[PDB]
Amino acid sequence: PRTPVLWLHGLECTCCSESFIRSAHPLAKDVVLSMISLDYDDTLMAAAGHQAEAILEEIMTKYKGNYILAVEGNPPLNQDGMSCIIGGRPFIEQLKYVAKDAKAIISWGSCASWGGVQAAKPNPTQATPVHKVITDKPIIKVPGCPPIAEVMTGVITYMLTFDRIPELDRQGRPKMFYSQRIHDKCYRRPHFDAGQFVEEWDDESARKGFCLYKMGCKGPTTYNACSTTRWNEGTSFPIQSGHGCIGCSEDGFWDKGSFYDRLTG
Amino acid sequence: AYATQGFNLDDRGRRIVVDPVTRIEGHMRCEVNVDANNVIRNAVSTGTMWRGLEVILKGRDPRDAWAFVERICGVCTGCHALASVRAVENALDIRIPKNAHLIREIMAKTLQVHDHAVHFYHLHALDWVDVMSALKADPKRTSELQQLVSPAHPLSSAGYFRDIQNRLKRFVESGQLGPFMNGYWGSKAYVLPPEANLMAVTHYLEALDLQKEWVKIHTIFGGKNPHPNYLVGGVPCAINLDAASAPVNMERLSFVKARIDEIIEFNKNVYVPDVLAIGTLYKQAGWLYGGGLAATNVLDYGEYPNVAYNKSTDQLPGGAILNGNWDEVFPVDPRDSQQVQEFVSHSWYKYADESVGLHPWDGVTEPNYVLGANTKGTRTRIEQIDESAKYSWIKSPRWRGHAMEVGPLSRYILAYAHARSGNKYAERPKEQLEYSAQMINSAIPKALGLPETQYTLKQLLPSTIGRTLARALESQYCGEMMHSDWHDLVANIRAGDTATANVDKWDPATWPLQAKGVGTVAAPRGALGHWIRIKDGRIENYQCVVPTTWNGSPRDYKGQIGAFEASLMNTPMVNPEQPVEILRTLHSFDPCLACSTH
Ligand code: SF4
Ligand code: F3S
Ligand SMILES: [Cl-]
Ligand SMILES: [Mg+2]
Repeated sequence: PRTPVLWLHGLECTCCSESFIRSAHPLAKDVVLSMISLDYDDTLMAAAGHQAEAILEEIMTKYKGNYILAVEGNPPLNQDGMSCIIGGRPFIEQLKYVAKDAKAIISWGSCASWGGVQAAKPNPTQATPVHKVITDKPIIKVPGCPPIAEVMTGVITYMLTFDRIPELDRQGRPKMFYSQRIHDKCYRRPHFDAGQFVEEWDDESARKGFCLYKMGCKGPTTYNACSTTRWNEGTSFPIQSGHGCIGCSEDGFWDKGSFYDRLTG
Repeated sequence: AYATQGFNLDDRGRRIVVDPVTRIEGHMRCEVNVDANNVIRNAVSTGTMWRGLEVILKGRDPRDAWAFVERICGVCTGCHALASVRAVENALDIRIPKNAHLIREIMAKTLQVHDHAVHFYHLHALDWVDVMSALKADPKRTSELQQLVSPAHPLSSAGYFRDIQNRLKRFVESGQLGPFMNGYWGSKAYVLPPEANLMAVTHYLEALDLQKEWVKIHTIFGGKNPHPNYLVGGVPCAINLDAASAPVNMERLSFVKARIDEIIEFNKNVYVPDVLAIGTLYKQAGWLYGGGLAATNVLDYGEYPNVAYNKSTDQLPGGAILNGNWDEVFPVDPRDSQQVQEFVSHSWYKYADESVGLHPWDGVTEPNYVLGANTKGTRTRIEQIDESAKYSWIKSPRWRGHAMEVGPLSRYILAYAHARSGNKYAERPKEQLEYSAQMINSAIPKALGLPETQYTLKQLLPSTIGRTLARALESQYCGEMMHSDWHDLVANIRAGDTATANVDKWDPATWPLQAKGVGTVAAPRGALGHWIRIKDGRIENYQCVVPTTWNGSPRDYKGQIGAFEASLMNTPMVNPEQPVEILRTLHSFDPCLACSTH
């Protein structure tokens, strides 16, 4: 049998779901038909309302301690949790209920991992990342806004193949995808090394692909596979297309100053 | 009970709750009341999420705003970023160069195609298609139906269909149905024969593989998809032909062109024919419900001028229609404080005075989660929402006090109206509509051995079928437009203009100390606007009015209903405990709840 995945959505923009289906190796189609059993997921599932919620207890009973809980987005603590309502109840109640019998928990994206855009100051809903709510279960964080498609399916593929969570760094991220900073292997690195920078958008330097550090590129402080694995079957990545990394996979990047303010050290 | 907009709302019948509404973006609760014959006589739209992006933006740099508001939604990804940069450019009197304009249009039209096609197959189709019925299609007959529905589509052989069918069979025979688990399969609300069902599920799977190719256009110009990068003043993807180190060279543009041509093929051969065929059969079954406000009141800001910054050349020309009068299109001004206004009378927010609607330059977003006295259940466990008080995280936008439907259907009704008044920029959508009417009324019925009908566009369009149809036609038209945009872009580059960003007012020291601006976008789901106030280089106010905010809106101060609630009215349900008809019509608006609430 294929391992059941219960994919819950909290406060979110749904970019991780979209990114997931952009995966070429493997195809999302093959993931869903041949690898996992995607038994709950608001965005794709046929059933709604009472029929949708009935699926949760059925899968939890039958596959107790042998299903993966995937979480996109996060729970709010303000408004008595009712700034995210599911089945008339706060999302945080659904999250805690489904998490208690999961063999593993995946925090998809920066929302679930760290808090996301909704947790940026002043955070009116008190959006809280999954690991601050679920404290007694093993969680793997797959940060990024969204994470690269192949990173997402790569995590799933490893977990399905070995029945284990991959080795994690201190922050709970898989080392197989998050051990390098963007800056390590960025193809503009030789320009950085020679002090060759863009100073204004569409200056001569920009038309020659010079380093984007002075335009605010946060590649030197951001861990992700963007400069190597790259995006959408290795088509490009933010830096290749001419905009600096904004640090979207790092904890609290929204409140680390303007995206166009350069790093100092 | 009370009457509004020609609808007789009555909450005395059996109450039915749908929470969660699935196969949408984000979180929605829907409640209806049905009469003794299972006809919906009341409908309640509840947005069940909020994040407060408008609050979060206060005090930040306007140049950073696009990246924040882009994360309103990863489905309509980039449309908020476009609205934001337009708004800031409007406030600061910045004109972008021609290449930046064309690249933004291409990115926008790429989103339209991707968004529309994925929605129809992966969110909407299971409201029309019974997957279990597809298990019993004759592969030969399915091949035969495919040749009639779209002769040009190469994937049509009999073997190819039993291949798909057999993979579905053992998927279902495994006992783990995945996304098909607990479905409403077998309901009499499904009318398609097995062959149509297998054909559609095949295209569901085809589309799932292809959709990832289309967005590589975003990846080239914007680095990544979801959430491509944008820029105040232009685009970051600098151009150099002679070169491999610049973001955009001729090789990258050739790649973009190849993807556009694939899009045009998919729209013409798969998407539009499927919707025409599925639409024909449900029209034959008499399922013309779900028109709602489309029968009277539709709005769009107007979009896609073939001459930049000249709104009279909009290829999807906008404005407002009232009371079903298609002979008179009122101009819509996003700057006019008496036009676009938002009420919170029945929303979980507070104003100083909630008997008035606020224009978004004067907009206020202060949360106020409180439930009415007639609620069944508690504050943290709602059994039956009280629609007589505040019942949604969605605000209530109105235009000059009128409730409007927005979206591809609205744009196509507006384009049709414009074409009749002599507007030649709307000629293609008119051609599409009349071609579609003739295909649905005569050509497809004739091919399928069915009686031919004589529905006019006035009768056919204001319906759930019509709303689904317009989405497919808009996808096709957007593909055709970006094909032309590509040629204009390449021609401009080859003529010597390589400019991609205007940076004259990039530095805040050049800005006026106070400024306000508005950016509008014909987003996939309808009329999108961002309204900004700038003070001393910071965001003083930032307010979004988003398409699903219009459509999904709760009642206003006068008690007028929004598009969702109006469209569910007067619709029979085969089984009141199975929300098949509710989902079909709701999904025809392509609801994006994160968008609606932001
Ligand atoms: S563009 Fe960014 S990541 Fe690449 S070399 Fe420059 S600073 Fe490092
Ligand atoms: S902005 Fe994000 S997608 Fe990668 S290049 Fe930077 S971590
Ligand atoms: Cl974050
Ligand atoms: Mg708003």
